[PDB]
Amino acid sequence: PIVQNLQGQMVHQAISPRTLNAWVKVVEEKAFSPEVIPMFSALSEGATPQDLNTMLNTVGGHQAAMQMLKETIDEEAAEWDRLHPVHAGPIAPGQMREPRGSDIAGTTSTLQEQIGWMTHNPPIPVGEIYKRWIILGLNKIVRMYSPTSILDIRQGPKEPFRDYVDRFYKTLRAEQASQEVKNWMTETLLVQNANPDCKTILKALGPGATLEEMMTACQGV
Amino acid sequence: PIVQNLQGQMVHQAISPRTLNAWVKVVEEKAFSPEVIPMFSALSEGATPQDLNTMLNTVGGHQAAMQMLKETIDEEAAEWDRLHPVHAGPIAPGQMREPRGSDIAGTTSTLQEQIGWMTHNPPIPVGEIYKRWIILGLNKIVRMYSPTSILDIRQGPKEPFRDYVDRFYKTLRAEQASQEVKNWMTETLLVQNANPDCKTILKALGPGATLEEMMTACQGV
Amino acid sequence: PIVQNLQGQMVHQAISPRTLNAWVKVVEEKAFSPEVIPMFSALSEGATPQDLNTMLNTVGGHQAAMQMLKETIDEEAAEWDRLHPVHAGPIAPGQMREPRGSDIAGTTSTLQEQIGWMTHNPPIPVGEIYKRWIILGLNKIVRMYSPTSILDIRQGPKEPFRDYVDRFYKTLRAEQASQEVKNWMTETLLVQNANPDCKTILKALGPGATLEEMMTACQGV
Amino acid sequence: PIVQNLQGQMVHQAISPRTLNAWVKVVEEKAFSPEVIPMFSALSEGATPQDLNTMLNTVGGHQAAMQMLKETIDEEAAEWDRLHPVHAGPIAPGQMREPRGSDIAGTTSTLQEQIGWMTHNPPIPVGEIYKRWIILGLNKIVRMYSPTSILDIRQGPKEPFRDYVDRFYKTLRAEQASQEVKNWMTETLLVQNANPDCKTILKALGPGATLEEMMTACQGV
Amino acid sequence: PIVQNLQGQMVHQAISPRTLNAWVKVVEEKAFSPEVIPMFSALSEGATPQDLNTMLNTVGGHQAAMQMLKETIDEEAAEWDRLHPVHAGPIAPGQMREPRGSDIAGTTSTLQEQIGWMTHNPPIPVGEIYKRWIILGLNKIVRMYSPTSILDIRQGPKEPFRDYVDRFYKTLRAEQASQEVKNWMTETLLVQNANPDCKTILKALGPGATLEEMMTACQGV
Amino acid sequence: PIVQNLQGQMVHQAISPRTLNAWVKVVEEKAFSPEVIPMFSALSEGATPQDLNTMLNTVGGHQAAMQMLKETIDEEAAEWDRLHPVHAGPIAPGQMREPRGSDIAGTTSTLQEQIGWMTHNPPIPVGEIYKRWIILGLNKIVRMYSPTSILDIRQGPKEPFRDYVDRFYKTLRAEQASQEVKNWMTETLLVQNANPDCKTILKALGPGATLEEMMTACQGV
Ligand SMILES: Cc1[nH]c2ccccc2c1CC(=O)N[C@@H](Cc1ccccc1)C(=O)N(C)c1ccccc1
Ligand SMILES: Cc1[nH]c2ccccc2c1CC(=O)N[C@@H](Cc1ccccc1)C(=O)N(C)c1ccccc1
Ligand SMILES: Cc1[nH]c2ccccc2c1CC(=O)N[C@@H](Cc1ccccc1)C(=O)N(C)c1ccccc1
Ligand SMILES: Cc1[nH]c2ccccc2c1CC(=O)N[C@@H](Cc1ccccc1)C(=O)N(C)c1ccccc1
Ligand SMILES: Cc1[nH]c2ccccc2c1CC(=O)N[C@@H](Cc1ccccc1)C(=O)N(C)c1ccccc1
Ligand SMILES: Cc1[nH]c2ccccc2c1CC(=O)N[C@@H](Cc1ccccc1)C(=O)N(C)c1ccccc1
Repeated sequence: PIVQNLQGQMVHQAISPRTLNAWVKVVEEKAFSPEVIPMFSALSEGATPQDLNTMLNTVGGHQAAMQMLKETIDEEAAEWDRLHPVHAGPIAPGQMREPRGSDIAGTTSTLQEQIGWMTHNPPIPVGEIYKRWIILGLNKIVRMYSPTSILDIRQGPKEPFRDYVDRFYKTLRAEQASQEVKNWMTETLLVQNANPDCKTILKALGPGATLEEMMTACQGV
Repeated sequence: PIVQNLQGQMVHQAISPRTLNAWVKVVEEKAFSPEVIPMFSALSEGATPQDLNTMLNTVGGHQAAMQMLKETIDEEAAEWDRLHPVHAGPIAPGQMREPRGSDIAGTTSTLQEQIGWMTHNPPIPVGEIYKRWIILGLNKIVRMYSPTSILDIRQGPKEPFRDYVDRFYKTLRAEQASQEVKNWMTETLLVQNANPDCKTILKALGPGATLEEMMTACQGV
Repeated sequence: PIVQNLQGQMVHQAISPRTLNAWVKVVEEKAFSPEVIPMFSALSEGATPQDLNTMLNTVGGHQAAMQMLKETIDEEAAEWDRLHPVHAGPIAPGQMREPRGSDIAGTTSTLQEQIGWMTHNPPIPVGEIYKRWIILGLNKIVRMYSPTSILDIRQGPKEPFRDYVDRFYKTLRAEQASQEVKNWMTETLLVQNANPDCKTILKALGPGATLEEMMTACQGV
Repeated sequence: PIVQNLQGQMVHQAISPRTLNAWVKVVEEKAFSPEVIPMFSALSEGATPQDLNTMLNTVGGHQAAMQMLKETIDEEAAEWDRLHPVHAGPIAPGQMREPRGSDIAGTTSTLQEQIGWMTHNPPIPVGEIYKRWIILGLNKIVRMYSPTSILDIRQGPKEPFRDYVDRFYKTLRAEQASQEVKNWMTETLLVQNANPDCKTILKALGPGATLEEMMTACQGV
Repeated sequence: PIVQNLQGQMVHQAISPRTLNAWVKVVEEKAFSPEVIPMFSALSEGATPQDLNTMLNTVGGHQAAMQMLKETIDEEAAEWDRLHPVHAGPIAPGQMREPRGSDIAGTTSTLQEQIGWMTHNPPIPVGEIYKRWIILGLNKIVRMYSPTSILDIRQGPKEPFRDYVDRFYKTLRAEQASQEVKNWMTETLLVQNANPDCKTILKALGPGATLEEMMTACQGV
Repeated sequence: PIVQNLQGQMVHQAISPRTLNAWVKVVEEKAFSPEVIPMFSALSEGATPQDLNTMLNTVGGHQAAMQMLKETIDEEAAEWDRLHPVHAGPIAPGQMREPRGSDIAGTTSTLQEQIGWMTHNPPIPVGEIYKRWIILGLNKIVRMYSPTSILDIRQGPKEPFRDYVDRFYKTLRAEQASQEVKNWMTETLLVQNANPDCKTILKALGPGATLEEMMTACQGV
């Protein structure tokens, strides 16, 4: 991450061992379950692209995912370059160059250049921009390693409603969908794919009911 | 959370890895037992809505609960909007907008906007307001995942009184009730649902006795 | 707890995750053995009543005890109110009210009010006053969950003296007694309830002997 | 590592116990898998050559590797000496000497000399230079303890594509290759060495496809 | 422990949870082996008598020892009182009283009084004085729970010399003895109680030999 | 260790619980393997002789070693005294005495005296001098508890070369030898004591080959 030093200057903070071990443990234990993302985001708050790279490099295994991640990073780095053309020429002495997509991703930029941009007034938030891309890739990975689709989730004959909902929202959390699509999957699927005895009750509760109500209503069978 | 920096400015504090791992462990180990709430409250002291969101996002599983939580958040966000109408128009340059319910819940607001409100003089405590709502939802969850009601708690024939009381107060802690309702459940149920041998003794101690006294009095059988 | 900020002002310190997890572990592992009290006292040093409440709320189980604890808190809160009558009227604008027993216990007081009192010049140490009450209740709990009395502790025929003493002082630590009563239990019981072979020796050492001496003297049989 | 003290002066920071234990655990658990490198780099940020030496010295076992490491360090130290000839003579009183390769590697230099160079204006970044060499050696070790070559990686008849890719990129991460060579191994091998059923599909997707697409396309068989 | 605050004043530092848990673990795991003492001393550096009391109170079990500890504390507190008579009278308003033995042991003194003495110019180091007494008691305990005497340590027929020495110095570390007595036990016992084959060799090495030499000399049989 | 306080003065830093527990764990788990030394050195950076003593005192067991350690300390303390004669006389009021060997080892010196010397301008680095001696003893211990000599290390008929080298360098790390002696053991033994099939190959590589090359060359059999 980054802080201002004793005096005026602005210095890099080494990522702690705890922050590191935590990120590695998350991944060993949770693979690419959705909750990994928040965790990465949390553990990376204030990060430079180096740091972010570091963090990603500390994962062993999941290299298929990691390659998808790079391709997503790449995809975005191109789009950045296209929206912000740079001017290759005489870079005015000790004066800051404009970052390219590769400079944001850390491949063509130093830590010192990175800090430089991040603490500029006004700042170029290269860490956050790189972070946004990384999370994009992380979503994709999450979808890809979701073993089931929302359409394959039906309540079991003898499955309490609470657990169907659990499985449904869990599955739903791991989908490619805008918010509007998830909403739609909910409105269409949740009641439809409930089992017969509970489905009848819920049809009767009508479309304005809360989940608390739905669960209450299917409690007794 | 939030602190004032080296100099005048007011900066975000990343939630630590310990605070994170602790919240995740709590939930893996305790599901939605009542004590989870304090723990969440403690681990979240000083939090911005982002942070709170982060914390909630780091839980995998319990997605039925988490959906109830959102609906409760939503319910409250509406009520806020209704009690505080905002004026959509020209937001005066670099000047702070009034938060909506969605801005409090973090969905339509940035961290920078959030800090802004939290450290304003006089402040809009958006973290505490969002926290209050989240705890509301957390109570509801707690009730919903309580597998037994206070009325189903009777002392076993051969159950020491100490343990009946344990089960009764534990059950009672997980109920929807104002303080006045819990009091009432106590005054009506605790002695009534004690087993015969202990019940006689307690009727004889009379209604002003403490629990220490009650336990003392049923010690010997 | 509480500290003075960067500048002049006096701010709340969130109780750490370590302090929290430690208190929870203590109780899971030790129930209400005497040593729990020091531990609570240590983990709570500098605490506001909120914090103390937090800590107590984080224990799941032991709810019979916790109810005794509240009754003891209540008992004390009444006594406080009786010794310090407050004047209900126009609370002079932004000026500090006198705390009631409920304000000390945290039920009718905010954190901000609490800090206010704790850092007043001269201060009202509401945390320490609430702490003293809580420890009182904690003693009572300790006595109540002590499964044996000092009078039931006799040295086994083939029990080395060292271990009898261990059991005796352990039992003695968990009693309701002033210091003078414990002293008395010692002077009357320890030698009397030793087994015959060791008892004879100790009668011969006479009443001024130390425990080191007593143990030395019963070493050889 | 290094920080500026209370006042003007610039002082050494002891490497923490956590940073140490973490590095030792990494190696016990992961031997010389690629991810070890980032970890070492992370745990060593800001390090003086002493510290780096310390860290390396704390590994027991892997002494064949460690000897390769020294030889690589040595190789580099020579190259440094050759590119930067020093002038042996009267070292001007309390004035800084130019570092040799051995002074960078820590063998002929003190901590005080090391700090001196690192915080000079303009600085001689001896820690980073030594770090770069150490990582070079660490790469070599990584290659040497890679038990399989990229050419020996073929998808199993009944191996989902996802896992072949995993094994391929993992193997590829542990190779001696410029970026251009890895690219080349990819373009030549990945599709070629896929199993027949998946290979046909991928030939049909054509050379511009992403891995996400490739995995999508071989999903269904 | 104790530190000077933000501004001029001198404030108490709560003993950390780590320092606490560490002391409790030491004792659960090591009982009263000699090394416990250093550990206690280390964990208690800078402590007030409250803190020290706290630490001692956090041990459950070993109550026979703990009672010996109090008697030793008591013994010393008396001796202090006798060497430093106090003058009971009008304690000059807000002016510091002279500590008694009970004030040093914490029983008749507050934390505020304790800090007061510890940071006085010139200081009364009540923590160190109480610490010295506590360690005295701790030595005694150590001796008392040493199950074997230095005279009972003979090298086994087939016991390598290294291990005899280990057992001998370990036993010797747990004895009541001035330095001069330990020296004497060494000079008299170590060689004498070695087994015949090794004893002959050592007699021949003569009285100026080091242990390194002794071990070298008995290596080969 | 040591730091300058809030204001001008220079104060002792208690060794942390983590630094302590870490040193104890190292030794329980690793006995006197070579890597223990770095670890001790790392964990002790900035230490006063008290602290160092503390650390050594916290090890239980290994008392034969610890006695060798003292003798080595003693040996060195004598040599110091002989090279720096002190003048016993009127020690000029509140003025610093010259340290003896016993004052460096901590036996005749206080912490306050120790800090005094360490922070003097110009300083007497008593911690580093004592540390150097302790490490000397630690080397000796390491040699003594090395169960095998470099001459007894031959490659197994069916032992990959990598593992022979591992065993050889590991053994070599635990020897009494100047750098020049180790070099010599290498040049003479490593190839000579390799097994026949690998030995022939290595003779053919010639004396300038690296270990990387040697391992490469014996890879294939
Ligand atoms: C955890 C989760 N499950 C989902 C299933 C489908 C789609 C999204 C999700 C999410 C992420 C998810 O939406 N998380 C919430 C935070 C949150 C988590 C858990 C309970 C309540 C609030 C979030 O990030 N935001 C901004 C948010 C905050 C309030 C209301 C709605 C959204
Ligand atoms: C822990 C608990 N069990 C209950 C059962 C029924 C209703 C509520 C509860 C509670 C929460 C509960 O009431 N917790 C207490 C704190 C507390 C916890 C444990 C012992 C003593 C004090 C609390 O939050 N407040 C403000 C409080 C403080 C003093 C007296 C009464 C209330
Ligand atoms: C630990 C313990 N066991 C008891 C048995 C009967 C009554 C009380 C106790 C106690 C608490 C107990 O008395 N603890 C001691 C601290 C202590 C603990 C252990 C050894 C020495 C000193 C204490 O709090 N104080 C103020 C104290 C200090 C010195 C002398 C006497 C009392
Ligand atoms: C982790 C990994 N696997 C490889 C296989 C072949 C070659 C190299 C590697 C690497 C290291 C690897 O390339 N790591 C990445 C960081 C990274 C790791 C994981 C996912 C995305 C980005 C890196 O260090 N840099 C500078 C980088 C950043 C963005 C794009 C490309 C490279
Ligand atoms: C650890 C130990 N074992 C003993 C056996 C008999 C008597 C005493 C002991 C001790 C304590 C013991 O003497 N510990 C040493 C520290 C120490 C520990 C281990 C190795 C070297 C130095 C100590 O405290 N001091 C002041 C000391 C320092 C140098 C030389 C001699 C004494
Ligand atoms: C770890 C080790 N194994 C040995 C075997 C024989 C003799 C010595 C050793 C050592 C200690 C050893 O030499 N450690 C190295 C640090 C080190 C450790 C591991 C790999 C590379 C560099 C060291 O302390 N120094 C000053 C050093 C630094 C660079 C080159 C040569 C020496």
